[PDB]
Amino acid sequence: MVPNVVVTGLTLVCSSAPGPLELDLTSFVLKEGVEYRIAISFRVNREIVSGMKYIQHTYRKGVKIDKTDYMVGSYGPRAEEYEFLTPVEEAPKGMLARGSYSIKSRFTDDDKTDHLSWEWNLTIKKDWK
Repeated sequence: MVPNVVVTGLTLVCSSAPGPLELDLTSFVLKEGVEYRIAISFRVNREIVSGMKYIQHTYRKGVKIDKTDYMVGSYGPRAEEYEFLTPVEEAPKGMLARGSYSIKSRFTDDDKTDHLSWEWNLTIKKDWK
């Protein structure tokens, strides 16, 4: 009844952020300039999976401004959650860069299985809130 691969959540790991920045998958306000990583949480419940890939599409006011592909790897079943961390990023700074960005995220593997496709928003501001 439960799939082999289940994407559990997306988190923006950011020590500066005053509050949680978690998207349970079972908008995010980020202060310009701050460092952060994206953590995609998932479970492999039964079989081995190879070639896990994370694909992210960034849009701005409806237009694509970036496509990024990350290699997650190959994982085996296990009770505990797995966590993929993209490299450390820095939220852009500048009134020119402030605003909401639309993110089309996809978790896929060596089957091209749509383990999950979810969309979220990243809002950049001068200050937190």
